[PDB]
Amino acid sequence: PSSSMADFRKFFAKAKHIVIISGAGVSAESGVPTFRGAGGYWRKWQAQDLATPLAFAHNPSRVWEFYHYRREVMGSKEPNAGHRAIAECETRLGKQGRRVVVITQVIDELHRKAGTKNLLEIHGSLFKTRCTSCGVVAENYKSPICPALSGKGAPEPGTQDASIPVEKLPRCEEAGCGGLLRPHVVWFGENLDPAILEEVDRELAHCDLCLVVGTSSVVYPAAMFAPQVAARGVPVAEFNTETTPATNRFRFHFQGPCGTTLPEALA
Amino acid sequence: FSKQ
Ligand SMILES: [Cl-]
Ligand SMILES: [Zn+2]
Repeated sequence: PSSSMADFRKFFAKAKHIVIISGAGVSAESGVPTFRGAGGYWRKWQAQDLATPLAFAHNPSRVWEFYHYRREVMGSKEPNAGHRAIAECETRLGKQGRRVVVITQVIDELHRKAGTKNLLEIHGSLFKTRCTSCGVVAENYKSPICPALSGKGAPEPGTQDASIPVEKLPRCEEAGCGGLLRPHVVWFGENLDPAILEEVDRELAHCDLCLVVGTSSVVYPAAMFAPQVAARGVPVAEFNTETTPATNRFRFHFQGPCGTTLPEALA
Repeated sequence: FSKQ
């Protein structure tokens, strides 16, 4: 994998449809707890525990406390240099007739916060709910999301479970349903939305340059988007603090934090 | 394709 910024810039200057795949490293560079590293524990657990169908079926109140806390911290976190570079590039290139699109693995909406408009959130969003009864999805930014979660979600180890009864957790406001809401967040072991994936496949087919930023390239099928693209002639360039299992299959690899290497790459 |  090449590490020449000059070569990538030559592809970039000539690229017309740029696909950027961003992972949890970009949010971590904003101080956003990922609960996947190195990236924070929530009282005893990480996202491999609470972000599962298992955790929600066993203790939906604990799963809601977890996500309520993450919603609440997003009011203190800001987009970093990588977000701004990615957003600014999209606007500058959009005026030149060139399209930049961000396929993100994260749910904290920091890309949208920076001004990115072409955003595909393959794993959902902290600020969208889904009804476990009728399936309707809704944006939701209310703090707290429901009254019984007010002041809840404290992340400190040894903090007592809210144990909120299911009827007082966020409920579907669609008339006639009142079903139990869950975060519109793809959990481990759930199938991604086929419509979003069809939109992703459409972007991967028409793009002529691909960037993979802040991704450990171990979460599927998100780690499969890039190799499917490189195998069409399209250059793939990785921006990550470390080498991932998919490094040897990329045209470029730029070691470093995304906030250091992306502003130079997207300039 | 399920989320690993
Ligand atoms: Cl709202
Ligand atoms: Zn409903």
